Amino acid sequence: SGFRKMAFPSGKVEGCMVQVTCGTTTLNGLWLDDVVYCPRHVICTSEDMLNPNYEDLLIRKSNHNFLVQAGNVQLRVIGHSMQNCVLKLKVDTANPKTPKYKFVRIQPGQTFSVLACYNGSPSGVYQCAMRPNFTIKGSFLNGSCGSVGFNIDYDCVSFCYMHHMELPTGVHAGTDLEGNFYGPFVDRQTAQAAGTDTTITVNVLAWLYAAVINGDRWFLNRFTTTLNDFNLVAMKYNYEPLTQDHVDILGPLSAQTGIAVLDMCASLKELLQNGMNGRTILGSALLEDEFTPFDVVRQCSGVTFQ
Amino acid sequence: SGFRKMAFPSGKVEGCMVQVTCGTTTLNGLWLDDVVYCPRHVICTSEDMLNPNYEDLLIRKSNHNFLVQAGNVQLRVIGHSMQNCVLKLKVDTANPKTPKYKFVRIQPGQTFSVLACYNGSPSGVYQCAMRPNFTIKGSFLNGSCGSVGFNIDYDCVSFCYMHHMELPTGVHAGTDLEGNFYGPFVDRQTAQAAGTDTTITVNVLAWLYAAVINGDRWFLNRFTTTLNDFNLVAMKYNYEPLTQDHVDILGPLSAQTGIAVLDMCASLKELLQNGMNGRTILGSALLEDEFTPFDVVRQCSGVTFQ
Ligand SMILES: *CCC(=O)N(c1cncc(Cl)c1)c1cccc(-c2cccc(Cl)c2)c1
Ligand SMILES: *CCC(=O)N(c1cncc(Cl)c1)c1cccc(-c2cccc(Cl)c2)c1
Repeated sequence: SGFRKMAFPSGKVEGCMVQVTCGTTTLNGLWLDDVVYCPRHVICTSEDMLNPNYEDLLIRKSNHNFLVQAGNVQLRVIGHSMQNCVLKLKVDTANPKTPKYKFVRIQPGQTFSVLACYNGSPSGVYQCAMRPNFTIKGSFLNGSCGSVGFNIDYDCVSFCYMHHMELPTGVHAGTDLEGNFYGPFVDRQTAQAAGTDTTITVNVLAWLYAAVINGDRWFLNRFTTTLNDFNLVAMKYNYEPLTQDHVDILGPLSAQTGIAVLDMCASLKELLQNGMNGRTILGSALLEDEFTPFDVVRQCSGVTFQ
Repeated sequence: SGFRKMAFPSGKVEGCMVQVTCGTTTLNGLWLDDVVYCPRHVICTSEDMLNPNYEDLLIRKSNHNFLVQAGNVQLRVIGHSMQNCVLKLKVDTANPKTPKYKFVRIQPGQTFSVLACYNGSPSGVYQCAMRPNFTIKGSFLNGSCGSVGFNIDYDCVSFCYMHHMELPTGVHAGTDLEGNFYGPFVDRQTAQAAGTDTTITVNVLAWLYAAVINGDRWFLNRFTTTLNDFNLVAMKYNYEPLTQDHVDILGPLSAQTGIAVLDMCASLKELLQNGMNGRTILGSALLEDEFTPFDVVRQCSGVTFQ
């Protein structure tokens, strides 16, 4: 037992991280087969980043303007192209550590692991959720651009996130690996800001089931509620609506604990209206919304990856 | 910015995990050079685990009684020996993925990353602290024995923990990699229990500095306190004493924030006596004690590992 904010093993992604340098700008790239992926604003200088025309900026570049370092070994760039907000650097060497992979775009509410890196060198790994406002509450310093987010399914890495920027509230914005931003953000220096967020209701319910599996039961109660009447309370507390599909997804967890989904909704309702009254759930004094039903089943049942 | 519970990249340890089987017992082993390390109770059956004589049990075993699986490849055991509570299985093949490593024993209060595994297959990675009572609040299911904890310093893996067992409160006990238990626990099935814990004061202070670095300042105040007078309050709230050495270790963080250590102690005093009053610090409604001063400096400054 126990319940932790658990990341996927990072090895398969570590073998893909490289350093990309263009001018005085250095950031991280992702090396898969003979292509290196990185944020396109690598080609921008300080004054370029104000209001850039990336097509003009890139045509002015040569292959030799891009230095790629894989460890202490240099990769020769033989081609380059722009795909939306990412660069694709064609290198003469295919990465022998290329795992089986996919490029997938995730939904707000879904989680992933982030391998934070600097200068192509992995620093740490942690678990994040895509917020409803399409930001992530990451941990990123200067130089972390090009760090990627991902999930692993058996042996296949599904890349879902490339880090680009920090917004003024200290949260982070980026793209999928096709270079399409998550949310209404651009790779220019404007006054863009996050905009209002909500709590991921289905994930909170998943975590309450995690707690019951792990022995926390004080918040349970005999009452029940209708889906409609729960959603009336959810809206009042800035929680997003619960759907019949969310109820279905919570089915296995319900059946394992013997607590009907709508019964857990009644408990969440009471926790929202009364607070937690000095008690804790899975070591938290707040309702936690960054574990999915998938995450709870994986951790409380024990699936591995090879 | 941002602040996450960050683990070390796990790749270097993933390449060392193997499956060890003896009879019907299967658990994880750590393969370094030509030795596989694993919990000695791998040789125990259900009835053996009651009150075992491990020396008697082991002399009854042959090399061929130990099946080691490194992926889909079998390692031939050519020797075996007991070192305290771990087994050392001599195999005919040295692990070509052996990183530079050390076997280190950590102190309560120190943190480490755990690579949870099942059947020699890594499942997830997360960050833990050695509690003052020598347990860890892990996340472990049946089959996780032999999973290891570790830190990484540039390129060298310092192994500090091998998982052995779960205690009745759902916390976890294990050994260092020389097989010496952390705390007063044994690898037999007795009524052993955790025993009373405390909060890691210096770590809470480190995290308050993390918060100030990251823009949370509401808990600051003009007052100060003496080290003695703070420790009088710490004892009352089950916090462990703060030493002059802890104050020294907090020096860099103090100097970076401009907040004297004893001034932060005054703030912690007020937070202990008044609570948090519906506010949060770094996304937490509790005082968090599982980041060290080292951890805060690493994450808020940005050190990598190669
Ligand atoms: C781009 C690399 C990077 O990691 N940057 C960064 C990311 N997270 C946190 C911090 Cl503190 C910095 C970064 C550095 C400078 C400027 C930007 C930027 C500005 C405007 C638009 C974009 Cl897409 C990026 C990012
Ligand atoms: C030993 C492998 C293992 O992982 N075990 C376990 C660990 N963490 C959590 C759980 Cl739920 C199980 C384990 C399984 C059965 C018995 C023990 C045990 C009992 C008494 C002494 C010891 Cl050293 C181990 C451990």
